[PDB]
Amino acid sequence: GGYAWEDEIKRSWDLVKVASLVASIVEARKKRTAKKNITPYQRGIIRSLILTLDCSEAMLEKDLRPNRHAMIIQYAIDFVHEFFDQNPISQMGIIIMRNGLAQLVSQVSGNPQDHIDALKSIRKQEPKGNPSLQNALEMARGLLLPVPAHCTREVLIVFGSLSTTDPGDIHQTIDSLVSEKIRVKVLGLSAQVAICKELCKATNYGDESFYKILLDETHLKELFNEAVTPLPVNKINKGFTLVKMGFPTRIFEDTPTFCSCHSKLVYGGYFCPNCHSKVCSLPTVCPCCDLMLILSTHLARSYHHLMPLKTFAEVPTTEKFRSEDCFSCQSRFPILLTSSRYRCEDCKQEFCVDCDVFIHEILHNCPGCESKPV
Amino acid sequence: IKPVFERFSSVIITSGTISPLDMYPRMLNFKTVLQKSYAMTLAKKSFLPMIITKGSDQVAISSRFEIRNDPSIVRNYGSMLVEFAKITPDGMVVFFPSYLYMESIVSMWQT
Amino acid sequence: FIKGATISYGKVKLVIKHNRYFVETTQADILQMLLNDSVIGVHSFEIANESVEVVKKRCQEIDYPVLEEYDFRNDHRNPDLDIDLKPSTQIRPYQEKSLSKMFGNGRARSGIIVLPCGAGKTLVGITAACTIKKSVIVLCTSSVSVMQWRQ
Ligand SMILES: Nc1ncnc2c1ncn2[C@@H]1O[C@H](COP(=O)(O)OP(=O)(O)O)[C@@H](O)[C@H]1O
Ligand code: BEF
Ligand SMILES: [Zn+2]
Ligand SMILES: [Zn+2]
Ligand SMILES: [Zn+2]
Ligand SMILES: [Zn+2]
Repeated sequence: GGYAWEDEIKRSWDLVKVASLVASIVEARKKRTAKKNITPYQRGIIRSLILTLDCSEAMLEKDLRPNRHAMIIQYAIDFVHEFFDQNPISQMGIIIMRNGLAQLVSQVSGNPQDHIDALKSIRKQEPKGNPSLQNALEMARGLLLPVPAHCTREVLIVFGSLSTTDPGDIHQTIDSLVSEKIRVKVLGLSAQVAICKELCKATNYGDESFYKILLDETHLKELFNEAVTPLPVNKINKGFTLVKMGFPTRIFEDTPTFCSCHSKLVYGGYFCPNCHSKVCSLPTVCPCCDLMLILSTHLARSYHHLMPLKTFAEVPTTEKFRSEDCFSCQSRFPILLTSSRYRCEDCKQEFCVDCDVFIHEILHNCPGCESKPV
Repeated sequence: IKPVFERFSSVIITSGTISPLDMYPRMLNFKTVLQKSYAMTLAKKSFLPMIITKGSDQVAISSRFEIRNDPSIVRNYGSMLVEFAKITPDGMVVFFPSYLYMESIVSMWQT
Repeated sequence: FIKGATISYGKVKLVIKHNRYFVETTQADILQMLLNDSVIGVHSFEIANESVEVVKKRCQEIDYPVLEEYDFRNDHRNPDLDIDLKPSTQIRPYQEKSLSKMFGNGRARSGIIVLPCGAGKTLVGITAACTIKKSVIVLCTSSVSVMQWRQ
C-alpha cells in the first residue's frame, strides 16, 4: 500500500527533449474548399429582424469574461452597427427575456441610433429570473405583424440558459410562427436544447443549420457577423411584389425649419418627392405619405449579394504564370514550393493573397473584369 | 429453458448489453456455434462514461445499504445530482440500487 | 566544480543497531583506508555515541561524506506504529512534491524541508511520520507550539 512518494521522482525535464509555408497553403486550400462553392442564391434584401437577448441568472456565469451579459450586450452593439451598414433598408427590434417575462426595449424601426441607445441602457440592468422563449416569441410575433408583407420576418434569439419556463404550450407558438412565415435563428451558449432545435428546424423549412452553439469567445463574433447577411428563400415560398418608393433631394436652407418626423428645428433635411415634407435622416418611411424614402446608394450596397463575385482558384505550380507581379496592387509573388497566384476565371488574371481576401470581402468587383474591354 | 434448446435447432440470443458471453452457456446449459461482440465505429465520442469514486470534498462514496443513512454519503450524492442537473440540458435519468434505498435518500434530501 | 563532488555519494554508510552505531560499508577496502586515520576512533565497527558528531563532520572534511539513509520497510524488529492520514485529509501539491523528494528512492533519508510560514510543515511532518510507520519523536521550540503539534 505504498504511496506515490515512494515510487519514483517525476523527472519533468525528461519529458522535454532536444514545412510551415506549405502547411499554410494546404490549410488555406482546405479553408478555400468551403468557399469554392458559391451560387447567386436569391436573398431578401428588405428584412425585419427582432433581436431577442437572454437576461437571466444564466447570464451571471463567468464562462465569457467578464460575464455573459456584458459580452452579449457589447457584441450586440457591434451587430447593430454592422447590420444597418450592410442592410440600410431593413428595420430591427430588440427584446429581452428577464424575470420570466419578455420586455420590449425598442420599437421596431429603421434607426440604428435608437437600437444602440436601448442596448446601452440595458448595460447596467442586472439579469435575474428565468428565461421564457414563448413570451419572447409571442412578443416577437406581435411586433412582426404590422411589417409589410414583402419584408421577410426574422427572429435572432440569443439563448444562454438550458431550461425554459413557459406559461403555455410552446409547441403551439412554433406552429403559429410557421403560419406567419417567421424564421428563427438561435445562438446557444452552453449546450443543445430540444425545444430550441425544434423551433429552428420547424421555422427554417426543416433546415437544422440555423441552431448554433459557440465553443469559445472568438466563435461568438463569427456567429454574430454571419447573421448580418440576408438569408436565402425557398422556391415554394412566393413573395414577389413591387414596393413604391422615392428618392428625395438634399435641400440646403439658411433658416432652420420644423421636421415632420420629430417636429424639431433642423438646419437641413431631405424633401419628400410626394408631399414635400422634410425628414431629418434617411432611410426612413415618410412621416406623412408613408412611402419609404431612400438614396440610390442604399440600393447599391445590396447589389453584391445578388451577384456575388466567383471565388478564385489557385493556379497549379507547373503551369506558367501570366506575369511576375500582381495585376491590381503590383506586389511581386514570392519565389518560395507552391506558387501563390490566384487567377479570376472570367478574365484569367493572377492576384495575390491580399487581393484575394480584399476582392471578396470589401471590394466587390474584380479589377481585371472591369478592365477587360468587351 | 432445457425444452427450448432441445426443440428449436437455431436460437439467436442477442442483446445490447450482454457480457461476459461465456457465462450464459455455463449458467444456462447450451452450446454456441458463434459468439462475439461488435465494437461501434463512431466518428466522434458519442458517449462519455465516467466512474465517480469521490465527492467534491475528496470523500469516498458508496451505496452500501448498511451506511445508507450517512450524512457524508447522502450529501455527496445530493450535490452530485444537483450539479449534473445544472449542466444537463433536457433529460437526466437517475437509477438507484433498490427502491428502499431510493426512499431513504429522497427523504434525507428533502430535509 | 560539479564533477568533483558528484562521485562521493555512497561510499561510507552509517546504521543504528539496538543502541550501538555501526559505521559500516559493503566493501572492505575503502573502510580500511578510513580506519587508518587517527581522527576516527564488509566491515562494521561500533563507534562511541558521544563522538558521533565528530566523525560526521570528519567525513564531510574527507573526500567521502557520510550518507544518511534508512530502509524502514526492511526492518521490523522495532515495534511499528499503525497510523495513517484521515480520509478527509488531502496533501497539497507542493507538500506532496516536498515529501516526494525525501522518499524519492522509496527509502526515508534525513534532510531539511524549507517551506514558507503557513505552508503547512506540520502536515508534511505528520505525513512523513505516517509513511515510515515507526516510533516518532517530535522536538519543538516552545511548549505552546508543542500543544499545537499535539492538536
Ligand atoms: N493541506 C492543508 N489543508 C488545509 N489547511 C492546511 C493544510 N496544510 C496546512 N494547513 C494549515 O496551515 C496552517 C499552518 O500550518 P503550520 O504547520 O503551523 O505551518 P508552519 O509551516 O508555519 O509550521 C494551519 O492552520 C493548518 O491547518
Ligand atoms: F513557519 Be511557521 F510559522 F512555524
Ligand atoms: Zn426630425
Ligand atoms: Zn412624403
Ligand atoms: Zn495584389
Ligand atoms: Zn476577373
